[PDB]
Amino acid sequence: MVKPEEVDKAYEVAKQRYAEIGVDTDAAMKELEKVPLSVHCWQGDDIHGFLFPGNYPGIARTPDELAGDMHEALSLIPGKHRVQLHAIYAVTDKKRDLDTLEPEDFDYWIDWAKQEGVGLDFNGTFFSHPMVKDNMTVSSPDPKVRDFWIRHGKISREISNYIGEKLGSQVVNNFWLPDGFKDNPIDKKTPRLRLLKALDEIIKDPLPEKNTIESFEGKLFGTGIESYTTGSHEFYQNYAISRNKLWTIDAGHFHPTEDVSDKFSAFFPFGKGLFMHVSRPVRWDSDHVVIMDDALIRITRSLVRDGYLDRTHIGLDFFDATINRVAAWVVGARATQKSLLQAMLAPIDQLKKDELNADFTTRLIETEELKSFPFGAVWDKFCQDHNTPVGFDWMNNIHQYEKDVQFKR
Amino acid sequence: MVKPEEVDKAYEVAKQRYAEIGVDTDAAMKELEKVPLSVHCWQGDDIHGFLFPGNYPGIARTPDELAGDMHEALSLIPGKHRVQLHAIYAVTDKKRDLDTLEPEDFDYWIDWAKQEGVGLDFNGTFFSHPMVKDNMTVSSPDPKVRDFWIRHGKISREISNYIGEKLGSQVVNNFWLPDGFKDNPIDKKTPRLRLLKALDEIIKDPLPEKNTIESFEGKLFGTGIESYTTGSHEFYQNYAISRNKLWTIDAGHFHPTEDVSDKFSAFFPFGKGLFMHVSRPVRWDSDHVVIMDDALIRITRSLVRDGYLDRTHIGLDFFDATINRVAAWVVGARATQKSLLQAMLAPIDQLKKDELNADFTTRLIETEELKSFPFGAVWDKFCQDHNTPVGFDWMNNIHQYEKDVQFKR
Amino acid sequence: MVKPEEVDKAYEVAKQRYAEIGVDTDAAMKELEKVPLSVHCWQGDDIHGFLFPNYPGIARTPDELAGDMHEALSLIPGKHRVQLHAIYAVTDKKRDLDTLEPEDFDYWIDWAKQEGVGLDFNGTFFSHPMVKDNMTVSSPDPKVRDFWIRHGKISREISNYIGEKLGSQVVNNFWLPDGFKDNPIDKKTPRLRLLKALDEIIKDPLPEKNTIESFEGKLFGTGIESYTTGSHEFYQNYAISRNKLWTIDAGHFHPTEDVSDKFSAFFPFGKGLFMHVSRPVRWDSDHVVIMDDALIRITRSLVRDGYLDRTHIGLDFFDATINRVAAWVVGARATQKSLLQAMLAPIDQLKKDELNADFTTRLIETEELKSFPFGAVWDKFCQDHNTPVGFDWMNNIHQYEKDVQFKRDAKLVH
Amino acid sequence: MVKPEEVDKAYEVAKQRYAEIGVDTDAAMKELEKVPLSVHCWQGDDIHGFLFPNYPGIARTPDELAGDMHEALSLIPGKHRVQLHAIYAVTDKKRDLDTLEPEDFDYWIDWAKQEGVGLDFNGTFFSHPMVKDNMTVSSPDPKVRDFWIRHGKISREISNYIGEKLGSQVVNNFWLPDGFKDNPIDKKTPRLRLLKALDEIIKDPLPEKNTIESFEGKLFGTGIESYTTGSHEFYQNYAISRNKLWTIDAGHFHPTEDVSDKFSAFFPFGKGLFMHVSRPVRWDSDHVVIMDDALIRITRSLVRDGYLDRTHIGLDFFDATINRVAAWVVGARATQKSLLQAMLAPIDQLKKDELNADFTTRLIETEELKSFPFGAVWDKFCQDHNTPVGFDWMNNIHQYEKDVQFKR
Ligand SMILES: OC[C@H]1O[C@@H](O)[C@H](O)[C@H](O)[C@@H]1O
Ligand SMILES: OC[C@H]1O[C@@H](O)[C@H](O)[C@H](O)[C@@H]1O
Ligand SMILES: OC[C@H]1O[C@@H](O)[C@H](O)[C@H](O)[C@@H]1O
Ligand SMILES: OC[C@H]1O[C@@H](O)[C@H](O)[C@H](O)[C@@H]1O
Ligand SMILES: OC[C@H]1O[C@@H](O)[C@H](O)[C@H](O)[C@@H]1O
Ligand SMILES: OC[C@H]1O[C@@H](O)[C@H](O)[C@H](O)[C@@H]1O
Ligand SMILES: OC[C@H]1O[C@H](O)[C@H](O)[C@H](O)[C@@H]1O
Ligand SMILES: OC[C@H]1O[C@H](O)[C@H](O)[C@H](O)[C@@H]1O
Ligand SMILES: [Mn+2]
Ligand SMILES: [Mn+2]
Ligand SMILES: [Mn+2]
Ligand SMILES: [Mn+2]
Ligand SMILES: [Mn+2]
Ligand SMILES: [Mn+2]
Ligand SMILES: [Mn+2]
Ligand SMILES: [Mn+2]
Repeated sequence: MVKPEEVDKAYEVAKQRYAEIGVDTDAAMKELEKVPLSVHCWQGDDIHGFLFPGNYPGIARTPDELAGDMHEALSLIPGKHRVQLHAIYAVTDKKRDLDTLEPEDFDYWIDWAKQEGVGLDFNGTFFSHPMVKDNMTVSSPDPKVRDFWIRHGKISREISNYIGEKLGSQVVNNFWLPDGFKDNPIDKKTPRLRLLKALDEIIKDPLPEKNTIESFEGKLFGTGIESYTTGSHEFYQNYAISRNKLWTIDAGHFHPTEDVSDKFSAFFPFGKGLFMHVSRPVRWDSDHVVIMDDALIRITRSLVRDGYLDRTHIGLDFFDATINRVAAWVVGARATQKSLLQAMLAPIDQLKKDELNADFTTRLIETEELKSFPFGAVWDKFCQDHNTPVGFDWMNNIHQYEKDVQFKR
Repeated sequence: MVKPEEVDKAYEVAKQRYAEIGVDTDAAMKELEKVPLSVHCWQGDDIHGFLFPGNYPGIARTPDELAGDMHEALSLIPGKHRVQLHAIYAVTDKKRDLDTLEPEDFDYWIDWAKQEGVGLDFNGTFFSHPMVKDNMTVSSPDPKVRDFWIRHGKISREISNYIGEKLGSQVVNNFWLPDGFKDNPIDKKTPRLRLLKALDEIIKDPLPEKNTIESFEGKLFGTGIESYTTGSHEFYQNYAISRNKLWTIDAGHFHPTEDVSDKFSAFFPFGKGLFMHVSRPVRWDSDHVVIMDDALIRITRSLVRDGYLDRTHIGLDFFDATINRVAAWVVGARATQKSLLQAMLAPIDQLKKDELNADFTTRLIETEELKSFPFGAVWDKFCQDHNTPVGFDWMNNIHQYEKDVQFKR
Repeated sequence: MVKPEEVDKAYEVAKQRYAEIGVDTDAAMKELEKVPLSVHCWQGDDIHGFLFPNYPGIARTPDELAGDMHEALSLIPGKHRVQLHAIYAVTDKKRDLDTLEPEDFDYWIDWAKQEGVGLDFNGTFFSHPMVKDNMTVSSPDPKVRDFWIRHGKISREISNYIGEKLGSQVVNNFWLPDGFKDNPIDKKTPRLRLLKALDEIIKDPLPEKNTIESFEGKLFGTGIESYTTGSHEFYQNYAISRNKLWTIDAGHFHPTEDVSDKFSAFFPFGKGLFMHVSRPVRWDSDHVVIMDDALIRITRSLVRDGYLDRTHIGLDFFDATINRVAAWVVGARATQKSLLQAMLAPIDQLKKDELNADFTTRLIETEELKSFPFGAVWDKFCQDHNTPVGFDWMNNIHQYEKDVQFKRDAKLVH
Repeated sequence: MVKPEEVDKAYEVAKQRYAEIGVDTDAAMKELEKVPLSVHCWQGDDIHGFLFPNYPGIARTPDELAGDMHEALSLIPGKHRVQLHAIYAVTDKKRDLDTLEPEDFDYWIDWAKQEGVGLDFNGTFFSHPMVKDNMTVSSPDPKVRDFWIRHGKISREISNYIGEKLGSQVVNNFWLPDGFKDNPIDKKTPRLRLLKALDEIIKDPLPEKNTIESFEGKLFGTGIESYTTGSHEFYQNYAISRNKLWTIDAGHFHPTEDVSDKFSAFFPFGKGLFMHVSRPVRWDSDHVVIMDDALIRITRSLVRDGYLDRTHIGLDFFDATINRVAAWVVGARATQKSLLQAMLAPIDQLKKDELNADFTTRLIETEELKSFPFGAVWDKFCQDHNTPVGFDWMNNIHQYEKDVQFKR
């Protein structure tokens, strides 16, 4: 086990190293505790939900098991966070379909969130259903298919409004559609006009902003839908800005070499807010667990340096069933927090002045030196201050949870 | 030398092959006639211009030489086209800088365009000048630098309005800025806010759309400016939609594997018009001569299939000084025209129906068969009908122009 | 329907256009006749095989798959080959991958003989309980390695037997899924286990006239994204050092990577290639091959540099969203017309112009050739080999749909 | 200025944190000492050289360039090496690339001995009238080919001489620009011309104790985008078959390509690697090396699989927008701290966990190690080797600017 005295000693020296270069480590930690991460429920049960019943043991099979697993992960993540629901995580003994869901079907999660002390975000479920016709939903050329998914869309807003009212925290309602073509399309225009019309119909009925606002998630390509995506990043950025809604940036859904941290400063002169879905793509939209890599470092430092956190909701989105599913959440959440914290531990005001004076020598030297400053000592202090295990130690908690809970399922 | 009667005969056979699948070759050729390509003047003199005085022989060094070279290229490109000027192509014996150019400095090109029977598009020159400070111009942190380039931007609009008034054809005034950083920036927000404020000042003074409209050209990266581009594709699409201006898509300026033909149908539900700069990137923004490849085939078929040509200006943008510079124009122009014509020779209405009906088997079979239909016979007929040489034959014209003009320089 | 005399007339005009630039269309069509494509059997039944239990009409039995391949080959002009997978064994004896016998392929030998096609082979190193954590031949578990080495050796014995019976060398292609989903600690040891296992598999000598092995690398696959044990570098090195063939699958490389670049860097050192034409759409998606930059460059790089006599061309794709028989024909025809376009260029003169650094002539002529009447030569090739021209083969597909594919699911299996 | 006591206190805590997970920080630092980086001379003078006559203070003479490399090496902890180019010959004699003599490098042999560093070498096959249509050794023109083959042979004679005088093997790296701007018709013949020419260059036997050749491929370059005669495949094949070294330049591969994948596919067949660490930003841009995914993966792949003893690590970048001496130090320190972080992992235990398919433990530990106190071990290494800690070496740069660079 890490000795708390070692943490305190390392922190006192780190505090002085940072103070020497004009950085306040105590202030950086206060800034970090103001950034809630929206932990996605679907990593716990391989996106099965409850509506329509070499993988690691101990998958959650019930609301109680999934709630318990999220409680365990949150207990190992320092600070206070949020949970993202999917529509298929409805808890009810009533026979429901996606077009007949009712807000009270989420009373279970409202009660859980109040007891756990977390806010809730929402996702409509526009996949894994017989009404998905040729990979299309809201923007299907089939009117019956459109109407079914438009009803689910409107219901996602009603559920979100209800949750937001009960919780007293705004529910970000994220729309992701699979709609697209496997092979090269003739008509790229009409599907996007069908999408535009359908989305306008979904958001028409006004709901209190204090309770919910919608975000729209584009994708470049998906398995079986490689050649064309109706809901493109350009379509949704244009839609978000014109309809005054949020734009969802999923770090896994762009071109090879594409840096999503570039988009923030091109959006905020025109738009309202972002839902930043941190996700690790490995050569495709693979939904690997978020790790501390160039992409995460750039996302977190671009939000911190340019002051966009107050208008950017950070959500996790990944699905890895090859490892302990509770551990997956903690790895991704801690990777995101330590990357935000490293960005907050820079003399940003002074680095900005140096850059304004075109002192590119100083900027290169200092940014490179900061990568080996004692940021880990500040992160360890943050973990310890918030009653979470330091470094390797939380593996003990996972091993105990496996023995007592997961391996017994 | 190809025989006119044999071109006519091969056309009659192709006309019947196409008629049998519900395609009218005469109507396809009439559609191609209505698509003017904006031929860039700067390929003729390696972007030297006239304002501020190993490779293929015969570079143009004077207005008369460049005017003559463009006349020769257009004489080998069938139909009616346009020419793009840069501000540095001003023709005047007065001492000028970029912030003191006057509309009359382009009387030479107005007079030439009238005689040649072509319209003119325009480009402000925001590069190769001592006032480019650390690769920044309009969005420089230095107010003196900003104010200089804002004067040039306003002047570009005044010139463009004057040319448009004199020719009775709208001048598309294209803005490209090099502004960015070689290495990783601290502040991505402020440069883009400086750009937004400076562009708004440039376009403030009202001018009639009849004479001129501005287009905004983004870039991912350039040589010596690799890490950050102030004027991003997202920034300019947002800017164009917000300020009711045109958006410039340069085929060479996107990510590896990025398909710019995807963007049109995501723009036109929101925006006014496009300036499509066809350009061949080979692994970077290399500005190779446009050839008939996947990118050009996808750009041209996406414009004709979805009916965007009436709102899309097509310009050439490439620079290859390793080959006959006049030949470079004709290769690129002809590649673009035959690609448009091939797209126009598809049974688009029936293919759209098959696709709406999810007959993806029919769509794959027919689109693949069409690639080996006799589109060549229709292209040859188009060349001959418009008094240009067929196939290899225009090499004789290039060899004669080399002997008589280029090799004597 | 296109009229034969019209095809004949357009061909005469095309022949003259090409003759005027020093290209012989009759000779180009004779050259294309000599390039057999190895049509992959597994597109017909979604890689199910017969060993282990969306568009209509999937093949469910040997006779159904044989019929579907016959139908596809009847619409592809010229003489071709078929690739088998080990799981396409035909026997009532209970078999595992480590107990297959050469005679289990007598069904396919007899079919190939009467169809007039050669056979290529693929060992099956996937969809089996003995795939342990995505690893087979190069598993750290010696019991798993030993099982897959037994299958490897058997693939060679089967291939040797088929080659003996057909009197045509069987290319026996090895593809392993082996790798990691996430970032590995040890990249060296898996590749040493792979090297040792492959050397054991190829140890027993078999006559080259009957069979030779090819080795197929991959950059990444679904659920194995971060590390592939059998990399392109590993297998190019392995093929050259062990004097075997190297398999290049056009879908298995980096974004923007041009596999047509590899041939001329391999052939100064190596024996031969198995070129697997496949269309990747932003990942290893196994789309049907179409006439695109990649196929045009692969085919023209093989033709221009004279590599066809040392390069086996196979198809590898899997699209079950469309008529599975039509999938084969689209891909085969796209590959043939792309080869034919490359053969219809004044290659000797273009080479001389390039050696003289006349890049102007090279650019103008290569661009003009893209709109020469290559279609008229392709149509003539189709007609001469008793296959429908242009859109016409859709009639054949529609007939096969009514008669076979739209009924098949209701037909008793046997 | 950082207090040595702050470095010592942080180090003692770091040493305990690493010991608790089976990692010896003292041993990790001893391992790092054994990895010399070959510092490229051409960053100091924008690849001008002396044979054929932006931030202030460019080196313009051999003494200025030598002084600048001394200054950079004084701020990089441990013992390293310097890479020369043929155009850095120091002689009063009129030379061309085909008439250089070994003693034209006596200046650099003497400097290397005084400095206490080994020397690697690069033939110069660019920026010369005899570069014809972007081709040199593999030109279709026999006059061009023969000129560049002579330079190739001389590069080996020079390398052998330097190696004999220093008592340290000179890696002689070959990079050719040869290729086409636009799409070629014949891809085969250029590569056969290259094969024959390289075989002629390496024909005359020279002692391996003095020098060995390495061959550097490229995917594409400016004005040569469509085809590169000397491809990565061509040179890996050539190195393995002719028993020479293969040069991997981190800036010269495809978008998303991980050059750290190549080592374990090479070493079952090949002799050795020259690894050129270089940062590409969307093309072969030759940016200063920084601690990024590419550098982290390169360094940890060499450390984890035990390839350092068969892998020469060289720097290759050119950034004239910043202090050129600082450029060397940023790049060298980034490479060293990345090697050190890789050396500070419980590699033997992580390998066992991975063999047992415990991918949960592997993910958790590799992520935790990224925020272990690796910086405290790096600072101790800097201090132990008499170099400034953290931001402090900027004082040295500012003093060197004041006293030397800005006075030029
Ligand atoms: O809704 C959960 C996620 O499911 C994946 O399949 C989609 O690609 C989106 O990333 C989405 O956010
Ligand atoms: O090596 C794995 C172990 O490392 C120790 O340092 C931790 O306290 C945990 O017990 C963990 O399970
Ligand atoms: O041709 C048969 C197919 O026709 C399409 O129009 C239908 O959508 C189904 O895909 C059906 O199986
Ligand atoms: O809903 C299932 C149907 O999906 C279509 O796309 C397939 O082509 C088949 O017709 C299938 O029966
Ligand atoms: O339009 C589709 C049809 O085109 C005709 O030209 C073909 O002969 C086939 O009948 C095909 O089914
Ligand atoms: O010769 C020094 C370096 O110069 C660059 O221009 C080349 O691309 C190679 O990377 C070479 O190693
Ligand atoms: O202004 C002419 C052109 O110059 C350069 O190519 C720029 O990258 C951009 O494409 C611009 O349009
Ligand atoms: O076995 C047939 C094929 O199956 C999969 O597509 C593999 O990725 C590989 O391409 C192999 O050749
Ligand atoms: Mn997402
Ligand atoms: Mn995803
Ligand atoms: Mn442009
Ligand atoms: Mn460009
Ligand atoms: Mn394959
Ligand atoms: Mn594949
Ligand atoms: Mn290099
Ligand atoms: Mn480089």
